[PDB]
Amino acid sequence: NHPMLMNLLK
Amino acid sequence: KLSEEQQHIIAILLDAHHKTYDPTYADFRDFRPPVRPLSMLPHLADLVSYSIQKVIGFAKMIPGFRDLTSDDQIVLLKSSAIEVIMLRSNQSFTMDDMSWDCGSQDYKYDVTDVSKAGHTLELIEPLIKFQVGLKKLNLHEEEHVLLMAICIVSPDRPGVQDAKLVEAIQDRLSNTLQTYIRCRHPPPGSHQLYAKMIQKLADLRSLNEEHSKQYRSLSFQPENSMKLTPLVLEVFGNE
Ligand SMILES: [C][C]C([O])([C][C])[C][C][C][C]C1234B567B189B21%10B32%11B543B645B786B917B%1021B3%114C6571[C][C]O[C][C]([O])[C][C][O]
Repeated sequence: NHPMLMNLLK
Repeated sequence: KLSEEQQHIIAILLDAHHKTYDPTYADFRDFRPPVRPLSMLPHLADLVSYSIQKVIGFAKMIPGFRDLTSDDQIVLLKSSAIEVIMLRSNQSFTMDDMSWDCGSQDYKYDVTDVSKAGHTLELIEPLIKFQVGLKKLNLHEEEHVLLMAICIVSPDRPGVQDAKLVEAIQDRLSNTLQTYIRCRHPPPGSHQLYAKMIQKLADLRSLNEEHSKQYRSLSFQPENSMKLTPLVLEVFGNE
């Protein structure tokens, strides 16, 4: 649901 | 006095900030060029999007932030992004002409530039007053980074699952800040400093609110939403 944020967080 | 863990916390946040805020603003050249309606939307949209990535980088380095769930990290970031951007921008803000000086003329922003992004004085007016008040505090960089970290780890953000853990993380930072002010910040500059810093967090909530309202209004219009970025759309909201 939040692909980019998720990617940037991990 | 400052325990060893607190000195550690300050050290970590200082480094994290130094790794996510480039005072030479060299990357601003990769953004779509500024145009001096809504002629500044492309440039500021890219600047904001960039800033979102930098805030995230800072957040991940906050002692304890990682121990939070994926969903909680996401909720905290989406709700604080605009606030941390406003807060971190105080570093480039100057009370000489009430503007943000990021190196060169092309990269120096004022009330006009922000309105040329679609925002009104309803937001800009209180935003400038905020910058001024925060600037007047003359925070030590230590206090500046602690304030941004505390802003990100707020227990009351809507949608927070493990609020208890969030508060625990934030308290650790709060106590670090309160102690630092007492141990390292000399009077009179330290007079009610903590209370004043916390008040700035309250001011940020209303700024956040007004920015959101105007953002939903602007982005509701397809032609404007088209000028944004995928990250801005995902983080700030997509109609
Ligand atoms: C894209 C969403 C939008 O709603 C349009 C629909 C536009 C919202 C623009 C928000 C912003 B820009 B302007 B104010 B705040 B940011 B940037 B510009 B002004 B403050 B901060 C500002 C000063 C620039 O600081 C530079 C650095 O020291 C901080 C970098 O992190």
